Order: sequence, then structure tokens, then C-alpha cells
Amino acid sequence: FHEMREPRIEKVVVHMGIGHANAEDILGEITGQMPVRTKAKRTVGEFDIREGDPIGAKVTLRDEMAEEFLQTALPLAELATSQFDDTGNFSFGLDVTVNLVRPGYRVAKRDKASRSIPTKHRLNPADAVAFIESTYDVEV
Amino acid sequence: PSSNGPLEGTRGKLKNKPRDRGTSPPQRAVEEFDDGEKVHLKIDPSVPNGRFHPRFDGQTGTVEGKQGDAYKVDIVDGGKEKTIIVTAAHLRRQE
Amino acid sequence: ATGPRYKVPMRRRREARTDYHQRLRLLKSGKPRLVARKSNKHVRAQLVTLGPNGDDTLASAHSSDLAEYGWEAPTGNMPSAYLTGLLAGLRAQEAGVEEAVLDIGLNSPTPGSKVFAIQEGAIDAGLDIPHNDDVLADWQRTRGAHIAEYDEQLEEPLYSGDFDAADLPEHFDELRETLLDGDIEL
Amino acid sequence: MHALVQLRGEVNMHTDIQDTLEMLNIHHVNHCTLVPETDAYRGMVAKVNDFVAFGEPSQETLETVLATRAEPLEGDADVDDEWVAEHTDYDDISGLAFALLSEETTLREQGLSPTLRLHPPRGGHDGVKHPVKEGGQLGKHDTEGIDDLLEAMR
Amino acid sequence: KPASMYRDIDKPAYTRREYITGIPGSKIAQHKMGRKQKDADDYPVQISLIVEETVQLRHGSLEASRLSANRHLIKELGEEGDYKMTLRKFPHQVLRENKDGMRAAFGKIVGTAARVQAGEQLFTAYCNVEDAEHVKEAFRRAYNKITPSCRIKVERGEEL
RNA sequence: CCUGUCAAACUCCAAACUUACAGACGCUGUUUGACGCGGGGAUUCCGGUGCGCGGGGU
RNA sequence: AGUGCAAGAGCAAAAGAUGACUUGACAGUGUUCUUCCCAACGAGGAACGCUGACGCGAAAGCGUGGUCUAGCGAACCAAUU
RNA sequence: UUAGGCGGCCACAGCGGUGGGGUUGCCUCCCGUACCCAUCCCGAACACGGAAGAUAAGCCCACCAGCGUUCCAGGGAGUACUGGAGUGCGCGAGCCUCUGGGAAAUCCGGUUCGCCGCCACC
Ligand SMILES: [Cl-]
Ligand SMILES: [Cl-]
Ligand SMILES: [Mg+2]
Ligand SMILES: [Mg+2]
Ligand SMILES: [Mg+2]
Ligand SMILES: [Mg+2]
Ligand SMILES: [Mg+2]
Ligand SMILES: [Mg+2]
Ligand SMILES: [Mg+2]
Ligand SMILES: [Mg+2]
Ligand SMILES: [Mg+2]
Ligand code: NA
Ligand code: NA
Ligand code: NA
Ligand code: NA
Ligand code: NA
Ligand code: NA
Repeated sequence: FHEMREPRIEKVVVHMGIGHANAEDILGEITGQMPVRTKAKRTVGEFDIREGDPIGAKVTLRDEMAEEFLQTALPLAELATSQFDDTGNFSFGLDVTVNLVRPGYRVAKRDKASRSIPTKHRLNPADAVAFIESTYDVEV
Repeated sequence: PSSNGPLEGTRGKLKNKPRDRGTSPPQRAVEEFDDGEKVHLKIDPSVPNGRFHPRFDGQTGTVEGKQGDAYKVDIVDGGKEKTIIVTAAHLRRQE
Repeated sequence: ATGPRYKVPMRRRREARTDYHQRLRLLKSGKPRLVARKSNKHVRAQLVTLGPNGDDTLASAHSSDLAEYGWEAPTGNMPSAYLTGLLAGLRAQEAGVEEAVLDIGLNSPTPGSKVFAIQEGAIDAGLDIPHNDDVLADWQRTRGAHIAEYDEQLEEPLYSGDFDAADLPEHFDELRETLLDGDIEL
Repeated sequence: MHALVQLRGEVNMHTDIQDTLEMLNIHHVNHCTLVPETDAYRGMVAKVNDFVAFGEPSQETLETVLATRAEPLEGDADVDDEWVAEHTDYDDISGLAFALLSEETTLREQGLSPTLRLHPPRGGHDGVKHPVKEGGQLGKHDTEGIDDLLEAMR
Repeated sequence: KPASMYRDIDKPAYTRREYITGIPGSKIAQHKMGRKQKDADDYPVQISLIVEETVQLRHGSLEASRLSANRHLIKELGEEGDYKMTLRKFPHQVLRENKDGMRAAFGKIVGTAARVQAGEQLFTAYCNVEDAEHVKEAFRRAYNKITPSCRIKVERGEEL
């Protein structure tokens, strides 16, 4: 019952929403893998008229690349209760988001016979706080 | 009418009831009819192609051969005989 | 769900099992469909025709009933797929089926994949099916050579149960040879 | 089986209604015909409802009118018991009347004109501007009601 | 302009403001009168003014009749008397006038009217048994300012 | 929540009714040849009124 | 929401978005509907074919320009292939 | 169908919720990147290879009606509207009678938590 219910880290999305780049380099070195350009939608008066064009960059970390990042990333922030999602996620910091979920999440990410994860099987803020707090740090 | 195009006054007949909205099931678009069979003509709002002039909605004609994948249905408009090119998607078997 | 005006998708669309746009295009051929489907452990091939109350399967083959002919290996790989297609194709030939179009459902048209292996199998059985040779895996991989060379990097047997240590693409030949044989109880 | 009598003329009457009366073999005012009670015939009389008098007549009344106004398909010949006997599947007017009422046959099948050309109502009718329930002569009648009219148009 | 020009319902419903511009404002000041903070159920007597013929009542008439009715209730029960009166209809129908002769006759927009079917409640007042004859009087004055003949009907009220 | 109203260019609904085809009855046609085909000759293209349904207009 | 533009209609593993490739916005010739309900009438338009040559796709298949209904022009003469 | 595959009808099937079910069986989640293949970055997905573990998801089985939907009884209602007729009534807008049809809202009580087809399969 528990083994297939205990939380895990699906992805850690590190991103820097600049606005016009040279910052890709630092994300690459701090994460361990290639970055991705970030285009934008809708024209803005703040000299942001160009629709499709570099504005930010991100990196989605999975498995070891994520843990090996968080081991030195988490100690750089003071996690808060409010800083938590309703699905059991949290974003701190250059932004660093951590997507948490249970074992059978593939059911909602696959092509064939996909299905949305029932609320009961969805992670909670509390259940999330516990799992992470239960790994080198403190809550509140 | 204020205009004389094919879609004049077709607001009702070429619109789906909100629940029948969306891509129609393929079964009726691939139905096969034989020469001599009586078929009811009715445009399916969701299927763009294989249509006929909206003025003929409600007609019941006789399949008399085909042209490509479409069918050649014979009807009588008032007193005049006409041949209508139409796909299965807009046809239903009588009875 | 929300009200009288709400539009609920067709059942097989909710279930995310049938691509209706692809299905229509498939049915336009007027030919029977060679339904290639996979499972984590198995591979299924069916020759399906259109019917008044639903589809009609005139012939089929499952990777499980492959053992009935002398298969002692796993059932979710390339050799398994080809043989299941060949078996289904052979049963199709017996039922009077001469031609078919490959239906891969929600699977991806990836070069050298298992659905094309199923396709190659059915074609070799005698079925005329619109295809493209350079999208099929090269013969050796279908035999299961990629798996043997993988076990070559041994240190620990690839297969848990004992089918063999270094594996056998030769077993694939034995089975194909058995199926291509005229006798065989289909 | 109902007895139909046209009481209102063709002038100004709808063409589809006039054509209905003609299909029921009535082409003149005071002309009567006998009609079986079927769904098909029921619709026809309902459509003609406002220019006619109808209802199921009694055995006696039918016999009086048949004797007095029935005619052969062609010719003057009186339709009496002897005529009925020498030309029909029955022995006398009573047998024919009974058969008509029980809808077993028709005037045509027995070589008779489908139309009973009645005489104007002696003492006059109740009026062609109102139905029976309002004191008029139009529409469905009682068996006693139809008999009164048919006998007056003897 | 006489009401003879607009009282009948011989024209299509003309209320779509998305296709009609320049519609004059309504002269009707209020629809809820008396003590609007209280409920209708808090009263033993409920009397309604019923229209006997299907007609169109111009917004100018609704105001004049409502005014002459409520103005009476105010005079007899005070500016804060224990009662509440409601004008339930709103002048939705837009009116035109062809004010060139019959050429390009479609009229310009001149006003609004409320379509009332015979047997409907135009006004409904709620009062105590004491003030029952006062509301009957307000209505008498009210029906003298609208086109149709009316019935003053006592719905909830049997201290009779 | 409660409470007051509407739609020619609104519709979750929804008639009567009109209409395609077919069968049945009726009527009609096979010497009065219908239905239909081909050809000759027109007249006509200022209309009006009642009723029902209308749109404009006091 | 979006889908170039009126209005109404169509569209969600798409008819919309992104990316890539491509030139079928192809030549020839028809069937049919429309224009003109019924019911004759041209240009124009559309639907659906075939022949030829191509594009893309694993393939079924899609592409006779734009999701559909507006965006059009005789004879004589000239230029052009 | 002791969990499968392809479907037809396309909410009676939706939304939401409760309970139950898997030693070499089935579907899954699951484990894992040498290969075919793959991510404008990530074996996440797609693809390939595989069983140490699990029934918690999904799925299948049994069930609940609060919302949405389908149909049915009673009430609303033979009301609203309406095809045919009238030397019936009304100053008139309009109404009435006879004849043939006949709603909608809503209330109340039931129904509905899919049905059916082909194939495969302790
Ligand atoms: Cl057409
Ligand atoms: Cl599959
Ligand atoms: Mg309309
Ligand atoms: Mg004679
Ligand atoms: Mg006299
Ligand atoms: Mg008289
Ligand atoms: Mg009409
Ligand atoms: Mg197009
Ligand atoms: Mg000139
Ligand atoms: Mg030139
Ligand atoms: Mg469970
Ligand atoms: Na549809
Ligand atoms: Na002028
Ligand atoms: Na008055
Ligand atoms: Na033309
Ligand atoms: Na880019
Ligand atoms: Na489970």
C-alpha cells in the first residue's frame, strides 16, 4: 500500500525569465545539461513586441540530475508553507521549481489510454512537506 | 432574400444541436449503397465535404451509380429530374 | 456534464483508445485492417473488417499462443512481434483474406518499431499490405540480434528465468521455419 | 359504415376538399354515398366535415333509401328486391343493406352506382351554417339524426 | 402624441438593442415603492391592479399612473407608511414614428412601451387590513391613466 | 440566496402545419390512351377583392 | 481562443498552434449542381470524377488554393503561348 | 471478457463518490538505456529491453443519485398555440362554438452511475 504511494521527484525546472540569452551558460553549469530558449506570446509595450523570440531559458532535470542539483540547491533557500502548491509542489529562488508526485503518474502522461490522476492519489501540500522535510532540511 | 448565394437562409438546417457538435462517427461516412436503393438526403453540419445544394435537404432519392467515392442520386425537384453528387456522410437508407 | 449544452466525446475518445480521424482514413481503403497492438508483455495482431453492429475480427494472433508452436522466449520483443504478425497473417490467408491496411492505433510510426515488424510478418505470410521497406527494421534486429549482442555485455544474464544465457535468434529461425511450413496446425 | 350527404355547394370550397368529395363519388349537392369506417376513410370525412352530413344509418332507413334512390351502374332500372335478387349476391334489399352496414361489400361490387342521388329534405334541414351540436345540420350525426335526414331526403 | 398611435399590438416585437440605437430613457422613476426593505409576506393584504385587455402602455403612462397611485399612498399613509407597492412590468418594446412621405417610411425611434396581456397584474401592493381602502383608491386613480379597463383584485385578504 | 421583467436579426425546449419517398384505400387510365415525348398556334407579363398569415405606416 | 475581412455556419489526438518539408494556386478533359427553386437562359462559381505529372506520409490517405457561402465581365480588335 | 483487443450507438454512457480484485496467468503501474527510435532540454513522452516489486493509480467487478442527461406516471393541461367551418359575440384590438391536432416551464414520484457486436482467453 505504502511503496506505491510514497512521493518522488518527477522534475526540477530551473529557469531564468530575462526579457531579451547570455544566461544560458550558467544554467548549463549549475544543472549539468543543455538549456532551452524561451519564446513569448502577445505584444507588450515594454519593448517586447517581437512574438517568437528569446526571452528566457529553462532546464528540466530528472532522476539523478535533479537530486544532484537539489542537494546543493535546497540549502540555498528557506522553504515556507505558503511557498507550496495545492498539488504538492513548491518553487523557490533565477527560479527553481520542484514537481512532486506518486509512482503511477505515467497514467496521465502517456499517449494510449491516458487518464487524469484521481484526487485521492494526488499529492498534498502536507504530504509533500513531510517527504521533502524528511530529506536534509526544515519546514515552516 | 437579400442575397442569392447557396447558404442563404440555411442558418437552421446547416447547424448542429450543441450536443451533436464535433467530428461525426466514421461509420456512416463509409456506408455502401447499391443502385436502386432509396436514400434520404440530409447534410451533416460537421462534415464539410461531399455535400449538395442545401435546397435539397429532406429529399429522398434513388442511388443510380457513383462518381469516385461519392454517389450519384436521382431526385425530382418539383417536376424536374436532377442528379445529385453526394457522399455517404450525408445519406441514410430509407426504412 | 456541466449542462444540457455540454458536449461529451464519443466513448472511445474519452477512453483515449481510438483516433477517429485516423480511423476514417483507414476505412477509406475498403480493405480489412491489420490491427497492430502492443502490451508491456505481449503483442497482438488482428485482421478486422467493418460490420453492422461493430468490427469483425476474421483472424488474429497473440504473442502468448506463440508457445503453442515451440516458443520458449519472452513475448514483448521484435522477434515476438514479427512471428505474431506472420501467425496472424497465415490464419488470415486461411480465412480467405488477401489484402489489408496497417492500423497502428495510437502507436508511433517509428522506423524499425514492433508494429512494422508485425506488418512485415503479415506480408511474409502472404498478405498484400501497402508498406515501405526502409521503415522496417533490418532483418538481424527482427531476428533478435540486438538482444543477443546486448547479452554479450553479460556479467549478469539478461533473462531472469533460464531460456538461455547468450539468447538465441536461432530460435527465431526455428519458429519462422515452423510457421512457413505447409503442415502446421493453425 | 357511415352515410355521407353533401349539403354545401362547390363554390368557394377548398379545392382539396372538393377533390376529396369527388374521390368519395359525390359530385353534387344532396348526393349521398356509403363509406366504410377505416382510418383512410375516416381522414377523408373529417376533412369534408364542414360541408357534409354523416353518420351510421339504421337497417330500415338504409333499406328505404336504397329502394327509393339506388341505381345500377348504368341506366334507369329500379333497384327493387327482384333487381337485387337477379343481379346481386343477395336475395333482397335487406340482405344488401345488411351487407353494406357490416362492411362486407360495396354498391360498386354489386353493380350499383356508388351514389344515392337524394331529394331535397322535406320540411327542410337544420341549416348549413352550424354543426349538429349548435342546432345545425353539418357534421357527425346520431343514428336517429342521420335517419331523420335520410328519410326526409327520401 | 395620442396613445391611439401606439396602444395596439399590431407590430413585431422590437426590443433588440444591439440593432436599435437612440432609444429615449424611461420616465418611470421607481418600480419598488414604499418599504422595499420589508417582504411581501409580512403583509396580510395583497391587492393587484389587473389589466383587462391586451395592450401596450407607453413609459409615460406607467409613470403617470404609478405616480398618481403612490402619491396617494404617501398622502394617506405617510412618506414611510407600512406598505409596499410594485410595478412589475418594464417598457421593453421600442416605438417608432415616421416623422418624403411614405417613401423610406421606417420610423425613427421615439419611445418605449410595456406589452401587457389581458388578465395580468400591472401593479401589486401589499398592506395591512386598515389601509386596504387606501390602496384600492390609489389603483382607481391609477387605472384612469392607462388605456385599458382594469380590475382591482384582492388576492391575499379575507377581512371581508 | 432572495425578488421584478423581455427578444424580428436569443434558444435547454417545441407544436399545429408544410414537405421528399414508399405502401395501402380511394379516384383515374389502358376503344374516352392516362403519365410522358415531339411539333404548330397563341393570348399574357397595368390586375382586383374576401379570408388566414403577414412587413411598412397614426 | 484561433481560424485574413460582413454575417451566419464548421472545426479540439483539428479545420486551431508550433516546427519541418513542399509548390495540387499543376496540364488536359469531363460528370453534376448552381447562376435561373419549380421552369428556358450566358459569363461566373462550386461539388465530384477521370487522364497525365508531382508533393508529403509508414500507410490508408490528403492536395482540383484559403473551413463554407462575396472578391466578377460577351462579341469585334490587339498582345501573348 | 479473474482484469484483454477492435468497435457500433455516441451523457441512459457525463461530473462526483464508496467498496472489492491479481505467485510463474491478463492489463497496468513498475525496472532499465547496448541497440531501432526519441526529446528546439530532459529514456518525462515517444521507442526499445525487461520482471525485483505492487494492486496504491489506471483498468475490471459491485454499488450510491447530490449535479448533468434519457425515458415513464401523476399534476400543470386538453391549458398555450393551431389546420378546417360559422349571417356566433364584440365599437374595436379581439373573442367564442363545432371539428381535427396539441405543447413548454415547473412540481411530485419513478428510471438512468451505459447498452450491444466481433475476436481472443481457466
Ligand atoms: Cl447539389
Ligand atoms: Cl497498443
Ligand atoms: Mg428561420
Ligand atoms: Mg346512370
Ligand atoms: Mg316548403
Ligand atoms: Mg335554414
Ligand atoms: Mg412554411
Ligand atoms: Mg476547401
Ligand atoms: Mg466594342
Ligand atoms: Mg496581353
Ligand atoms: Mg484498490
Ligand atoms: Na457531429
Ligand atoms: Na424624397
Ligand atoms: Na382606463
Ligand atoms: Na456555367
Ligand atoms: Na528557437
Ligand atoms: Na489497482
